[PDB]
Amino acid sequence: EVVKFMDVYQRSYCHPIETLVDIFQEYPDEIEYIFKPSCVPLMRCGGCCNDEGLECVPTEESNITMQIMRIKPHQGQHIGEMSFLQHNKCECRPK
Amino acid sequence: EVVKFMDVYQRSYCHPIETLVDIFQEYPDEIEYIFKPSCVPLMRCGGCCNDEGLECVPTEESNITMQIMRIKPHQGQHIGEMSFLQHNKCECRPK
Amino acid sequence: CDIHVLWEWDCFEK
Ligand SMILES: [N]
Repeated sequence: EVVKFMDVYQRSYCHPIETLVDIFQEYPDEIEYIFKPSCVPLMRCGGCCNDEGLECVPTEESNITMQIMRIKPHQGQHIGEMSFLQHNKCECRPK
Repeated sequence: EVVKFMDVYQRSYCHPIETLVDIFQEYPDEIEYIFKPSCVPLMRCGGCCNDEGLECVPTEESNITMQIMRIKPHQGQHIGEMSFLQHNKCECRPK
Repeated sequence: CDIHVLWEWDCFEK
């Protein structure tokens, strides 16, 4: 009933983790439109490092393309491809 | 090479997802301490509801206890049990 | 026990 220290420390250490991101977060200039889904699942560096002086940063990145719907008011319904940045590897580095 | 719409929609829709949470956010009366790890993995509601009139909120919660290392000035390195809130179910509900 | 890498147990206890 108690998670042991090494399991917690290893599970929370800097690594790529599926993160749910709002599309307006990645592309603020498109806040004028409506997307469906409004958020997408992306692999992004997350977790903590052994020291507050370090930070979890990506060391390998790539683009992933998803089928997203977008619609402007009183206008036709569009479906197309949208690219998002994904993090493939992460490391604790000086900030 | 493209994630299909239904796949994106299902995976991004409001549900409990492994989130990495800083301990200080969860224990604000202990911001004096240094914790190791400084963050923990917890199940928390995430994703979108695909309607600005709705938000993703927890409807069922439970506790989980983890071994965390703790230290503060005038004290040595301790290891202790700390309980955290988890989300077992989420639903989309008016704002 | 380098600080930029994931630790094992002994890094914590000693
Ligand atoms: N140590």
